[PDB]
Amino acid sequence: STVHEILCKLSLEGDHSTPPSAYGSVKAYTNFDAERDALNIETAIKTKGVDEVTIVNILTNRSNEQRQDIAFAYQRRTKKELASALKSALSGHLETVILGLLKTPAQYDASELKASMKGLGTDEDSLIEIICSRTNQELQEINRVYKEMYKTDLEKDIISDTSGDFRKLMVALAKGRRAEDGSVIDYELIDQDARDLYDAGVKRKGTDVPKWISIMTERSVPHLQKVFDRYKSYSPYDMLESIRKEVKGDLENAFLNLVQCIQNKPLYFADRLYDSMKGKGTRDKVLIRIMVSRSEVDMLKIRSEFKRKYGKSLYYYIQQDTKGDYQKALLYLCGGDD
Amino acid sequence: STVHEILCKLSLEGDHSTPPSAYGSVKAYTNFDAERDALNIETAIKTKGVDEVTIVNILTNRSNEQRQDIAFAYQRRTKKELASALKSALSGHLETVILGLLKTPAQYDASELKASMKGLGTDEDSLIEIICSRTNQELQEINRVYKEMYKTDLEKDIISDTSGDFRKLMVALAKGRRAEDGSVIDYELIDQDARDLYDAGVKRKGTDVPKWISIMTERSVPHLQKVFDRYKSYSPYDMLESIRKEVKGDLENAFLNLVQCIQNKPLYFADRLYDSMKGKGTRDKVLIRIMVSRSEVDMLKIRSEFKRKYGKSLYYYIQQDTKGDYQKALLYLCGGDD
Amino acid sequence: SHMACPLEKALDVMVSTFHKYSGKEGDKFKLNKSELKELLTRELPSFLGKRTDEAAFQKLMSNLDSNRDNEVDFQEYCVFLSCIAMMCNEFFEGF
Amino acid sequence: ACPLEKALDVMVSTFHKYSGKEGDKFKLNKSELKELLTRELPSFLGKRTDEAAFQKLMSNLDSNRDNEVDFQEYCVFLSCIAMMCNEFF
Ligand SMILES: [Ca+2]
Ligand SMILES: [Ca+2]
Ligand SMILES: [Ca+2]
Ligand SMILES: [Ca+2]
Ligand SMILES: [Ca+2]
Ligand SMILES: [Ca+2]
Ligand SMILES: [Ca+2]
Ligand SMILES: [Ca+2]
Ligand SMILES: [Ca+2]
Ligand SMILES: [Ca+2]
Ligand SMILES: [Ca+2]
Ligand SMILES: [Ca+2]
Ligand SMILES: [Ca+2]
Ligand SMILES: [Ca+2]
Repeated sequence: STVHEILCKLSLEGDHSTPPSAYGSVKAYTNFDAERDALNIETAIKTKGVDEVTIVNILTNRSNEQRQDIAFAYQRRTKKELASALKSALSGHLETVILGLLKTPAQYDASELKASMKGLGTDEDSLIEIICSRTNQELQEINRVYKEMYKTDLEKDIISDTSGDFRKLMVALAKGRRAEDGSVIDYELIDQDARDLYDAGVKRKGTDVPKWISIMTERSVPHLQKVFDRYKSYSPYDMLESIRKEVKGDLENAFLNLVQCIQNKPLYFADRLYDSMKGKGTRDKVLIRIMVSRSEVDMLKIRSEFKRKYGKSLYYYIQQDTKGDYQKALLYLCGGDD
Repeated sequence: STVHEILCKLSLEGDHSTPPSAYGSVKAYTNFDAERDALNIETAIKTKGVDEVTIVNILTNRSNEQRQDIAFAYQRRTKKELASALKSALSGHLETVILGLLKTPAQYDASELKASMKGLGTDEDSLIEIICSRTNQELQEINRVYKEMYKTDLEKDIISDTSGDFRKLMVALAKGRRAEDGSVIDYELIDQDARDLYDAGVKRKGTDVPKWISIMTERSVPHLQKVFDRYKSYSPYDMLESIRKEVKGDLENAFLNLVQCIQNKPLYFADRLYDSMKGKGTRDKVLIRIMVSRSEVDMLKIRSEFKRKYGKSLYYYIQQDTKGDYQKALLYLCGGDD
Repeated sequence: SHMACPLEKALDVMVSTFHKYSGKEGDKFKLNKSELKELLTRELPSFLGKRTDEAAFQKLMSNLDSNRDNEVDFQEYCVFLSCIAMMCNEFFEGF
Repeated sequence: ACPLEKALDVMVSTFHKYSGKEGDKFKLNKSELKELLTRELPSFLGKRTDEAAFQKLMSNLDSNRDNEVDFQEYCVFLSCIAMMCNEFF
């Protein structure tokens, strides 16, 4: 009945973004007030020595949308972009986390991809993680937003910074045009895809990589889960082992990541987190990116898988590997113990 | 979707892309002119060195009530009284002119009266001018306003500064209860009044001032005119000469002014202006007061009599005896050349 | 998104103010002379001069009534507000 | 002051808040209008702005065809918004 309301109803198109995930660790704050949060954050920033505690407490306990509202209110109050203010006020890994949290999921993924390809030294691990784990919708929005942010198609940058079948696979996946989940189980096609995967790889000298690429990028995820299960009937090694035997380097890394994402994405992210912390120091880039990007998607399942496999909680490992306000932020994004 | 609806609305509106037809009426009803005038005056004031030219051009070319509107708008916009601002910004005679113009006729007359009665001394010339020249209506409004502007009645302050039959005359006149014009001539009362006025002064060794005051304050103006013309049949001297021979001083001056007004008020003001500019320098007080007080009353008649008697226009003498924006203001009040 | 933006609230006020007075007498969706004068005198006194000529008000009413039905609907009310704002902008621009 | 007066004041000042950033200080170019909408009516264009539709809007708001939006055209725009919202009474 108000102008804001009218314009909102009219603006909502037909698509309401998408329904929220019940498996995210970060939920929408119930008693949300964007102005109060913007004000408190401003006062925390302008406090001598900077009050990181308050900034973390607020931002890690608001949904991404709510963070956008906070950013808007903050710009309206101070005539300064919140991301810039926090960039100048913060440092180290905490800065990376907060700045990551301030971006929309598409903006965040786009800038992580760009960063992975920026400079002659390409970061294949990050590129692979993002391109192999994102769904059709997520990738459509990523292609769009990447194009808006950097004035270049994501695909062209991928092509510029990759080569061979690794390039072909990355480009194929990035298109985000995987077949959607059908209502019928295509048993015949499951069997035929299993046979084709076997024939293209372990059964022959060398590898028919384009066959693998076609099957593993075009078929729906449930179909491919069944295909990988049927594949074990034909091959003495499962899909992952077969990949390890057939290919190497970037291509192998990409296929392993992809098959993991298809079989069990939460487990995939749990293993990546473990890898980021298990050894000397921390792979902070990966840790942070995963804690930020999965915080409202499947962090609860990631935590479940992690605790099940490694025996201690994700919370525990973060707690042992990081310190200070940075640690506190990551633990907030974790959601809790176990 | 909002854009769609907006476009439909725009098509409904058309590209009528000139100042809308109702704009004029809106400006008229809201008194846009007074607001513009106010803003221009404020700009002229705040201008370094003060732009007196614009102040004069505007204020001396607006009617009194229009000046009241401009003052109202100025006070509403600036949160400062226009009279005070112009008081600070102006000086010399131009200040007294502009400040004089800002008052309503009754307020101006009252302030001039209090000014004439201010101090240990008294400007009985100004007092005589106002009291003898103003009509009954004007005098009643002057009383009512004077009683509000200051703590006391006009008559009270009058009888506190004058004395004797001069006081009696000034009070009688200031009463403003003169008999109104009559449809009947009443020739008998005319002859009796004239002959009484003769028997009261010239024929007598002394002079009967009370009878003079009574007759010349109670009777109506046309009746008194015919009485004064009938007086020329009994006395070898006209009324003015008879006054000049029967009484001296302030009473004489008062009687002369009164008879002059009664016989021909515009000619009275014309002669008074001529006297104000006649000799060395200028009687600026008188000139300013007359030009301000009569600008919207009988200025055309004053100019007519002035031109008729002195050969050249009031405009000419004003131009010759005054210079600068002061002169411009006076000439503007004059209304043009003759 | 609570706390609507300034311009959104301004539009809200503009819309509601019309129905505040049009919903008093006669047509619930139109303003007559009396209702319009109430709206003007009460909701915009800062735009009224020291005095008000009734004839100028009648000419105003006649100019706002574009389709000639002796009343002012929301559209004509909008062109009125537009005129007011344009006066304000005249005072803003030069000065 | 009165609510409608403050509303009008917001209307007037908001225009000049964005009109004076680039080029003609008394007119809104495309980017200036876009910014005004983004900051003052965020739900108008929505999360993702249809550039084609926005160009149509800019084009139709530009009655005198000088590729920019002056104050009168801006008034027509706001009037259209108000009428649209009024239709859902
Ligand atoms: Ca600190
Ligand atoms: Ca920093
Ligand atoms: Ca590169
Ligand atoms: Ca092989
Ligand atoms: Ca470690
Ligand atoms: Ca000067
Ligand atoms: Ca002074
Ligand atoms: Ca005295
Ligand atoms: Ca005698
Ligand atoms: Ca002289
Ligand atoms: Ca009505
Ligand atoms: Ca109408
Ligand atoms: Ca501009
Ligand atoms: Ca234009």
